Amino acid sequence: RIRIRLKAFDHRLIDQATAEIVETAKRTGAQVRGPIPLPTRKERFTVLISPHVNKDARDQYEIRTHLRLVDIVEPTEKTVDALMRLDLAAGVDVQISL
Amino acid sequence: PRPKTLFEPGEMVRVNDGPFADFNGVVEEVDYEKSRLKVSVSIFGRATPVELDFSQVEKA
Amino acid sequence: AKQSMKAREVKRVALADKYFAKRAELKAIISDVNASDEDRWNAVLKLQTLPRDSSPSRQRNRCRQTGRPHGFLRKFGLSRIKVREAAMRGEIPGLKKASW
Amino acid sequence: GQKVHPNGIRLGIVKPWNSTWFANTKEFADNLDSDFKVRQYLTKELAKASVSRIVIERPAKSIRVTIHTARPGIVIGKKGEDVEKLRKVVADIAGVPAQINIAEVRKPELDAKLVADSITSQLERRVMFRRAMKRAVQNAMRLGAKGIKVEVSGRLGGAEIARTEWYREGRVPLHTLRADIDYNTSEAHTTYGVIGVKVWIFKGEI
RNA sequence: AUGUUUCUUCUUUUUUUUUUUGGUGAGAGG
RNA sequence: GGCCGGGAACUCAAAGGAGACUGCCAGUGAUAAACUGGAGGAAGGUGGGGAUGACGUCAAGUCAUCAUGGCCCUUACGACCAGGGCUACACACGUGCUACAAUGGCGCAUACAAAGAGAAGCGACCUCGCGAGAGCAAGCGGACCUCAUAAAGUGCGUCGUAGUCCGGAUUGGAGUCUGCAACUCGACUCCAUGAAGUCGGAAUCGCUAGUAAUCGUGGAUCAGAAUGCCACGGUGAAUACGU
RNA sequence: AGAACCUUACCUGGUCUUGACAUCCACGGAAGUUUUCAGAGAUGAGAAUGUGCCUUCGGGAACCGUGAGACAGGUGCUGCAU
Repeated sequence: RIRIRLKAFDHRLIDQATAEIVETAKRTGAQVRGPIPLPTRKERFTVLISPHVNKDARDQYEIRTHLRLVDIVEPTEKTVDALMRLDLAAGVDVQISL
Repeated sequence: PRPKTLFEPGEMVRVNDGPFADFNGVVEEVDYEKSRLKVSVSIFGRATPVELDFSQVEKA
Repeated sequence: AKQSMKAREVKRVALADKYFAKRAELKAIISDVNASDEDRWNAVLKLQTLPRDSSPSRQRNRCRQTGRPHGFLRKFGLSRIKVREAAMRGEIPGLKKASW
Repeated sequence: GQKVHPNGIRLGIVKPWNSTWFANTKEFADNLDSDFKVRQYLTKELAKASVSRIVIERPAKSIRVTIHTARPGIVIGKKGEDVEKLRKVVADIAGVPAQINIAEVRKPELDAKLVADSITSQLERRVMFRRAMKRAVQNAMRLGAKGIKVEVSGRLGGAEIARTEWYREGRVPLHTLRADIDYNTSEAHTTYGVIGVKVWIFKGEI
């Protein structure tokens, strides 16, 4: 029920960053409704690489913003106690959805 | 009595229940029909948007 | 661009946050299905009492790094030549070559 | 009109970024420009300190600044004395609390930026580049680098035309994505215009 | 078939770190 | 009504691996490399596409992104404001769009996408409105909500080779929203109008497959303003004797 | 990657110059906010009201005006000085 929505850039980091909150929630609640995939936005950009004419030369840039869900099922009064102020992975913006 | 909980969008609130107790935040969204306030707590920097009841949090 | 041009923008920033979006009720409610007599004439004309350069439509769009007029990108908030040198320097968190 | 940036295209497999955080679309420009002034003022504050790269990690409502230098003492000042002066003003620039942190590199003859600004200090004090850029090459060949190419361009030597010269020693596989390459740029302002320097340093695998 | 003139040089010397288990009450020995 | 219990194989989703390496067979080839078929296989000779662009060439382009040696102005070539111009018009060229119709146009009924965008932002629903839109206002700071009810396709009716139910430029009138502001100089809409043009001379361009062609959608830019540019998916060819 | 104004670097014309914008120094004035307006607007003439912090209260920081200047500024020329 209690959703936890993850947001990051480094997809090779978020699977361990969600694993860092899996282990923080496993030893407390013992029931977590999985690391759901949650599709990622691919914000596409294109830029004139020249500082002038020849609008044929361009470079394409994108940012895959990856999402996850943790979704703590039961609100036993020790699970969230081990979550608030006890997280990590600087650069991975986290959020609850409840 | 101490029952202050009314918070509109952008209004700061106070949490005194659950692990989010002793923390303040703002209510980005409100739900009078569901009797729930959408406020996030600055936990480890990142805002932690969580739903708290009017009695679960106090108006700031 | 010009140091003269970048100064006009922040001056027109100071008009867009003091007068407009705050004294914007001059057209929001009073220039509608309300009293459509010549009191509604006082709605459109008092909007002219505020300066012309105060509207958010007047604040064009300029880069923040160098202030180039054209080739702007809203996401990065800065000019197209400046988003690329910072892409190759490794400044925007996540821009790699889109080679899909 | 060729040769796209080495530090540009490796940023998903070899080398990390220099600003690692996530901010949404409303505050993406606000986060980015604040990074630009903490890179401008700090390099301005620590020009002589031989700083190569700066890492900016914001976990939201905070900023972890990392400074990679070959001169640790000058960066930290006297046991952190200059850092607290920065702490008052780095937090004043980005408008957010700043946890200043310091890293280091042991071999400045293998870090691209440290090789490049060295020739910048050389060529702005009126020295011959031919044995100044040769100096940097023979430095890295015996310091553990598998290969290094150094390029200088401009109207060097006081000449009328822009004589350009490049020189390498060892492997520099620019195309190979498996090949790590340390590359950075620096420019020198003499009275003979601007002389830009570019240097590539190859190390190895994933 | 045709496409003006004149019209572009090299040094070889240059380079410091490094951090300044207390109180109270009683008894006893000299 | 996947709407509700419920299910975890499936589509899908997001991570990590398996997999295609001339690895196996046969002929050919100097017991070479390798080539031409066959087998198994989702895929086979770099599977398809993309990024990636060697020293140098034009002493190519940019001093107008920015940086910068000179050179020069500094009651100025610097600066501030209102209005105009960049859109002006005998004429030629470049690049596109709409068409010249019958595998076509108009009306009715109905099928099938992908990808992307969204907070002083996208906007259901209901309601006034022929229409552009307006009022009240769900939800959604987002696989859930919305933009957003795809187009040819098909089934049928129907016009009948005509400058005409083709084409719709231009022109008059009445209005819609954005914005201080639509006159010079926005887009759009309703009613009216109805041009040239009836497949294009010398010459020239693109393309070898999910390509050409054709159809519709989305996006960045953006107060507003695409037929352009950048992306997406639907439909789906011909020919390659050969140097 | 989109000129109605802005953009805009151009023209007609109205104005201003240690200045549209920055560092430094001198003295006054907090800053701010509301209103009448000269005029096309700029700028200028004003009229109310407010006069916050540090107290080294004989002054700093935040900030506006006035004065002297050292300067600032240039989408001005040279891409064959770079």
